[PDB]
Amino acid sequence: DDKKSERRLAFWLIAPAVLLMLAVTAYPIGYAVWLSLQRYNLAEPHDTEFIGLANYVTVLTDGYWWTAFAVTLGITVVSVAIEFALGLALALVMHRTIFGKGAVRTAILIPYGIVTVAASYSWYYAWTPGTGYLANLLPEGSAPLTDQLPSLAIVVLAEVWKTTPFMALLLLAGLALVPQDLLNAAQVDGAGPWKRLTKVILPMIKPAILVALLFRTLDAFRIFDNIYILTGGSNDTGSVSILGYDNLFKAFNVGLGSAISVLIFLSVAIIAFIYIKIFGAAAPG
Amino acid sequence: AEIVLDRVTKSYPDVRAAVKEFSMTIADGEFIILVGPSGCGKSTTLNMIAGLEEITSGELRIGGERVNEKAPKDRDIAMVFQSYALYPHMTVRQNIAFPLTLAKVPKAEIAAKVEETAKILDLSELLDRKPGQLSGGQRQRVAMGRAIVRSPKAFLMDQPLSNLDAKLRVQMRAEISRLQDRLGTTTVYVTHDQTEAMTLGDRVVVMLAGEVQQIGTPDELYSSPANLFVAGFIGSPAMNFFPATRTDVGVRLPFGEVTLTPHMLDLLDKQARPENIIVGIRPEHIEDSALLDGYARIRALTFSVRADIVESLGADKYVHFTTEGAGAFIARVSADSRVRTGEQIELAIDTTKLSIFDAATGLNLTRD
Amino acid sequence: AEIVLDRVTKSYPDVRAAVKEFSMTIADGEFIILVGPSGCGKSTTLNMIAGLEEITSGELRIGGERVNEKAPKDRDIAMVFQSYALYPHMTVRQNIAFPLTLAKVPKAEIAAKVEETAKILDLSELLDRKPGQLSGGQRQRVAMGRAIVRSPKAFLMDQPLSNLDAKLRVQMRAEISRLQDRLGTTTVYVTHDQTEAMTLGDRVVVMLAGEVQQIGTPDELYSSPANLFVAGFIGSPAMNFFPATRTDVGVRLPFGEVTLTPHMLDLLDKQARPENIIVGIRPEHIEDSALLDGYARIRALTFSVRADIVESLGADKYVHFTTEGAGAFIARVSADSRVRTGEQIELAIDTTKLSIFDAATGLNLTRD
Amino acid sequence: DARRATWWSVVNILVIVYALIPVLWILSLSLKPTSSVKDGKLIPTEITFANYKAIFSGDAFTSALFNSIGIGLITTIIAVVIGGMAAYAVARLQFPGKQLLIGVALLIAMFPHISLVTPIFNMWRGIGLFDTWPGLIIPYITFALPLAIYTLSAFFREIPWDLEKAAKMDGATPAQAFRKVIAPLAAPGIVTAAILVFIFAWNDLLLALSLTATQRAITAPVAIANFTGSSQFEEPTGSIAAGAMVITIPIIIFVLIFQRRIVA
Amino acid sequence: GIVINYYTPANEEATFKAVANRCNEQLGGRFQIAQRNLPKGADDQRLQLARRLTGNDKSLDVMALDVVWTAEFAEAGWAVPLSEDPAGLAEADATENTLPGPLETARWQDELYAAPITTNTQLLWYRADLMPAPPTTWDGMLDEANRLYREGGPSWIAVQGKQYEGMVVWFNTLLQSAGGQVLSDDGQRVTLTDTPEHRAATVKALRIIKSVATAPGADPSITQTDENTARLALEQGKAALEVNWPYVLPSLLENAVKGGVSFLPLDGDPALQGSINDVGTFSPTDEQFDIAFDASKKVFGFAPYPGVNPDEPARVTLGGLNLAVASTSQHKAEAFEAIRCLRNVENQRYTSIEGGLPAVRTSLYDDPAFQKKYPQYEIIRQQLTNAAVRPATPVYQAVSTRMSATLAPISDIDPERTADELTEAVQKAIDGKGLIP
Ligand SMILES: Nc1ncnc2c1ncn2[C@@H]1O[C@H](COP(=O)(O)OP(=O)(O)OP(=O)(O)O)[C@@H](O)[C@H]1O
Ligand SMILES: Nc1ncnc2c1ncn2[C@@H]1O[C@H](COP(=O)(O)OP(=O)(O)OP(=O)(O)O)[C@@H](O)[C@H]1O
Ligand SMILES: OC[C@H]1O[C@H](O[C@H]2O[C@H](CO)[C@@H](O)[C@H](O)[C@H]2O)[C@H](O)[C@@H](O)[C@@H]1O
Ligand SMILES: [Mg+2]
Ligand SMILES: [Mg+2]
Repeated sequence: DDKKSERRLAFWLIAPAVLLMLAVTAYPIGYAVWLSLQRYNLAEPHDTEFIGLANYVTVLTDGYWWTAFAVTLGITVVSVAIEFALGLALALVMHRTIFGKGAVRTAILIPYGIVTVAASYSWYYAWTPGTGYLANLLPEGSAPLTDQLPSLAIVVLAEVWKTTPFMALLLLAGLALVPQDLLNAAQVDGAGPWKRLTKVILPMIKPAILVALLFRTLDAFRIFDNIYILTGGSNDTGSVSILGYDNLFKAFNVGLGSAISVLIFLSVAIIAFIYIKIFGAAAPG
Repeated sequence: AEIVLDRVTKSYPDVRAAVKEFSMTIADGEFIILVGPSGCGKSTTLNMIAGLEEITSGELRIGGERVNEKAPKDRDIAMVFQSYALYPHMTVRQNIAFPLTLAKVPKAEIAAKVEETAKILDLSELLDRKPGQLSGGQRQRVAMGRAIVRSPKAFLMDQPLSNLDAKLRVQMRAEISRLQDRLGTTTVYVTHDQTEAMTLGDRVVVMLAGEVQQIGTPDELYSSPANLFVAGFIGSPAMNFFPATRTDVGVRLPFGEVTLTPHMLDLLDKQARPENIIVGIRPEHIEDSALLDGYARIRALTFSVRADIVESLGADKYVHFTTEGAGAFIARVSADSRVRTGEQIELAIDTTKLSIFDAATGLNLTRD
Repeated sequence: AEIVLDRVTKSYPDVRAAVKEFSMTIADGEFIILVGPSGCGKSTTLNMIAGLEEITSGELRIGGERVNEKAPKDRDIAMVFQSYALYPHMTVRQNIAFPLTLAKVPKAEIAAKVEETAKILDLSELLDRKPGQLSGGQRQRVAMGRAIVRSPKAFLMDQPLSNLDAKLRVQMRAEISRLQDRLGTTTVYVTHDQTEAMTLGDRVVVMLAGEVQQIGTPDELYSSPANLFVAGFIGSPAMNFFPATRTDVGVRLPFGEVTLTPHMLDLLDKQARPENIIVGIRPEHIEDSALLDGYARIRALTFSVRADIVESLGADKYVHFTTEGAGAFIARVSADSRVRTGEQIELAIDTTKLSIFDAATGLNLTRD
Repeated sequence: DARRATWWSVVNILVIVYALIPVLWILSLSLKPTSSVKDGKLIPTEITFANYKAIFSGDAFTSALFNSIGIGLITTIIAVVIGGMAAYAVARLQFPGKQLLIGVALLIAMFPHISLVTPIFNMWRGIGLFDTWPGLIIPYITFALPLAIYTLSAFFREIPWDLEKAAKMDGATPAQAFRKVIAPLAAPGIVTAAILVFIFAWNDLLLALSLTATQRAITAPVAIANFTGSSQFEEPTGSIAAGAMVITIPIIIFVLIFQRRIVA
Repeated sequence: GIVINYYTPANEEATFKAVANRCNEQLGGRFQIAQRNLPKGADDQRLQLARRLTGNDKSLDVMALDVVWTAEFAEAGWAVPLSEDPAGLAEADATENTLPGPLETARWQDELYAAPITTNTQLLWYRADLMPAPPTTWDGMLDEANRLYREGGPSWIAVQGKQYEGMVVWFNTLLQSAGGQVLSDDGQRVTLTDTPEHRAATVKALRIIKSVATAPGADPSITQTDENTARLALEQGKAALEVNWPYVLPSLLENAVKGGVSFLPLDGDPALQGSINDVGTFSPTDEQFDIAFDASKKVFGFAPYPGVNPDEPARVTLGGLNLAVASTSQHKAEAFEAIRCLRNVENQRYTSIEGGLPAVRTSLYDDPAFQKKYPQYEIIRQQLTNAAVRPATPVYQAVSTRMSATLAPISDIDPERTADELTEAVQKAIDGKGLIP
């Protein structure tokens, strides 16, 4: 029989992956959830007891969570929209361009291969006045890192330049699928250079752009480096990954810093659920 | 629109010319058939007309203006691809509608045109099924639907009926020839089946190794083949041929002498002499001597051959034989023929249907 | 190996059956041809015999044992696909070699088979180019090499010569027939072209809407079609059919009268009487009244009609006509025929070659 | 066509300029003497190489660079393979592609590392792989693997079906069909996964900073962060920039070779 | 063989590796000192210690704690108090020549939980060419800034304005010099507004911050300045005044010999040319250092930190490092013996002169070589004798974060409201409630 043999092959074939994911990650997830139910503090590990759901209501009722959450959500949707719209454009010029493609393919992927600390300091010194090369282009005394909307705009730029190559590369690799004769068949059926993109290119690459959009969005929600180094926790713009770190690494409140991790996991799970259920062409389909 | 091709070419590195010096004009509403061997450049020619292949040299004109550099959308022509390329992601109704939506027609009028042409292509209703569900003989119809609806400056079609059954071939051929005349639309159609060519064509064009060999009406081609290649290519079974020596009154063949008809003998007197010649005769112009009337028997020549094999088609038989000495064998004998296998039979020929060719050049002598 | 299908089915959820109770043994070395309309279970059957599609109910057997659950590699039957499937990264050379490399044969011996099979197909020189560079007839021809190389337990082929020019088909068919005889190897072949069925077939299978209609030699389907669909199915032009009324010695036609052969009339006495007769004759069995010599005038019967259109192909005239009254019309007539355009014609028929059918059942009553 | 050539020329210089100016700024922060690393000028003057020879004085950075090569390559080699097996399973086979497998694969990438790293520390305290390559490659692969399984599945699911029918008909065993039919057609997916996984490993921090402490396993992304300077509070900016201009070169050389494969 | 693992911050290794080598010779081979690196980030060193300490790591022996961590590591029982030492000697090498500020700084509930090894203090730095004398009070700094602003000179005051702990160090110094404090000495109560003197001190500290942030011609960036930007703001000559730690002097001289500063063009000096080594680091002869330093005293100078009240010395808040023995350690007597060795006067000298970290033992402030390296030594001695301290409490990291998040951005201060807001905010941290901001 085929089916009896194919499940038997399939269980060999997934074996190392499900083992390596489960055996390492099941205990850390289980412990990170279980610590959330209790008054655990890393400074007195013997002086701890079960607290029930109290670690969730005490974060969920707090304006510090909502201010940080609103900022991380607003940064997420605005950055991902720009990075996707730009991502298509960068993938197309990285595909179609006649002029020695290896030059663009390297020069457009090198930003992703810059270290996240050097990238964040590069932008931080770039925007301080009298010391950053593009800060001097502003009117006198501008100092845009000092207040809320301009510093948020600077971190969106510092995010878009560094991660639009992720989506541009998955878009390129997905776009290399599309059979040239179906493009020719659109072109001689009178499709313009944009009219074929919206009606032939995109709907054929739909299951590949889901991957780019999904892993990119689930990463964007947990921003940390580009908003801790550059303008570290100032004028209310702390993303929720900073809110988590500040309640764990530099406060030792393990019983709450784990709850502030479970709630971003849940909120990111709702975004993940919506993306797979609205696309339908997802991996298990 | 008129279409004019002037010395157009396509060529490739191993350079090798896939199409070479091709030159022709096509009148408004004219139905051209293109014919030849596989790999001779036919699709390559349609790709040059469509603009999907860049011309390596020569000139292309439409309606009196040059189009060499103009993109396929701007050329405003409709094509059926050899592969019948069909999208995924779009069920058959909207798969057919696609070019009309790019033309931005009113949505109701698009839908009405789709559900008309669904009947005229025998596709059943507009079906709402994705192409993955459809047979090869169904997919080629869906591909026809895209081309049928638009009303272009010209139709290009690469073997558009090839995957259909024998009834749907003749019935869709009726649907095509109706609509092409109804729209008065200039047409290039490509096929390996010369039996389509001889009924669809206002003219027919035949090509070998990237070069045209003859152009005409189907009756022009069949009555007057310009070379041994085209004389062998057209008709079914193919023309019978024999090497022979010219005679001052005719031609001395391996089986006897045929006196050449005086007017054509005067043309052979006007012509330059080859050192050898080939005759070509239709297998259906070979007959049983007993089935001729006297008024054919006074012109016909007669000879005898051993009936080795036969095969039948009801109205006719393909008597199979063979003879001593080198070539340059079938006779297509009438319904009343009494042949049996292994018999010695008394044959005759319509001596008026001898075409003659230069044996060194392969060029036909009989064509004017 | 024998193949046996037994009440097999395949059905697709809307459920719609594409094959309905199909049942046949196929002998060792037998050359079956499947034929039918578009989209009627052909390729679905080849996918069930290949094991590329699972049967929904009923059974399939090979070599005297059941195979429904067994792997395609357990069956080891060659297949040529409707799509002409090819590997686009590999060259033509390693495409054709691929089953030999899967079989782990020695490199020099594999290359000797590739040479011998390139020559055996008469395909080309050993081109070694990526398949995406090829013309249409070339792709289909290359897709034969995968199947023809490996000398399998059986061949399945789906429209294997469809894209090629006729000058290649007449060769390639002959090579397939030689090889199939030489290897003595069970074959299924599938085609739109019923002229292939009447030259390849050990048996031919005619199918409509997933249901088998007749099984037999080409001559048996041609001279004793079991029902009105298969009676309309093969030869050219299509068989000509009329409503008619029973007569005490034969038939009263809408335009004439025929005394029938007593044995055929006795079959019309063994069968129950329908309310009307349907009658059929092949266009090639219709003749001029001027064609009746002394022998023929005793066995024939006659009437007259206007030619509605006349058309010609050298070897035959297609004389279109229309009678008064309804059909259930073409005559195919000799190259000796002196009929002209639109002429009033006296007509003759062989009273032994007529066929008769039940108007309610559609069954051939002349069949035996 | 001179228009088509002009258009692609201006687009190419626009894209190269757009991408590289913030990298040219990092290079200028590397090359300026510390008297003028705060001067506000994009184009340097009075250039000095002193910042490179500062970070290269002693083996502490160069050993961290060698560690980053070893851990980076072994991560991409293994994670592409065990992600490849799993992806081919969910993409073509009948039953392993259960929505549960993609569900658990997402949960590994969906949950924050900030919580996970302390349970991971007290595991490697026990198992004994702490501050050594295996105890750092292992968590790397586990957190890389969701991207590899989900990406490669979304490419293997798209190789046309009659190529696999032809591989069955030509008698090939499924692993040989994967080797000679599937993987050569899916090569852009393979190469993309290898690049995305390598670049993920090549600049990770939260794990590497917690699971290392000595030259046996310290890696360039942390060895660039913990540089000394003239004070406890003064940022060593020219050393940070000089570190990035060294540590990016493998991330060029890897891409430059592999992008040759990405063509249709 | 016995080895003692001495854990210290990433940037200090070039000092403590050499001092550990010297001790590994001097101990007579009973045991050796092995130097270990923590991360560079201060709040990350805390976690790497806290993990090992919770994980019972037997390879953890002696730690260099930051000054403000003592109450945390003491309340956790991670630091063993010097009063538990097997020898009876660690508490006696502490005290007997140690500066009184740093000595008190280590204690929790008056027990010594650690032994001081390094200390540091802010000072006021000024352009001695632009004013006749340095200002002695924050109103005087505002006066000189306002004067220079009108006159068209440098108008910025360089300070620690950002939301980093330096803002708390500055605020706490103002609050302490105003005569208040953040907490009760037991850390159980928030005392900022419990009596009108404490409110008055608190609103005076807040009002001084508000004033220097908002004054005419202040730095537009002042909401985001730290030690790094404070230094360059004086080196580029945009500020006239700066408050900073003592590392600034050699950094200026190193910039001046490089020609980074326009008011002290020492790159033109033929004797100073070549005073920087192959890796661009200033390494002068005695005469090159004297030439550079003498030329700096023409134009640049240092002064005691300016007061909140007239003719009152400011109680400056300290920085430093404290040694402690880990309660996971397996060689406790030897670990206390290693600590007593690391604090000997010749290793304090090495730490000060070669290492650039100010001594904690009083006798070195009498050494002419120490007085050569640190010209300002008298002002340091004085300030270190009368020091303020950070509010040492187990929840300090929460208190400091929630307090810094209440002040910043410094332009939005309003003294009465912000004294209320801090009283409320710090009380939530002492109660242990809500998220840390
Ligand atoms: N994947 C599918 N989804 C839905 N229906 C299908 C599918 N495959 C086959 N069918 C059904 O089977 C019929 C086509 O049968 P089949 O594929 O055997 O045609 P075929 O033998 O290829 O005909 P031809 O060779 O003349 O094209 C259709 O009418 C369709 O309803
Ligand atoms: N893209 C290409 N690159 C290289 N050579 C090509 C390319 N396309 C076609 N050729 C070659 O040039 C010739 C052109 O033939 P063409 O593709 O027009 O086939 P065709 O004449 O239409 O016959 P068919 O109907 O079988 O396709 C072919 O024989 C082929 O070998
Ligand atoms: O979302 C922007 C950031 O994406 C990357 O970082 C994310 O993915 C890492 C995987 O290891 C995580 O550690 C990190 O927490 C995520 O933020 C990228 O590396 C960053 O440079 C981007 O700022
Ligand atoms: Mg073609
Ligand atoms: Mg088919």
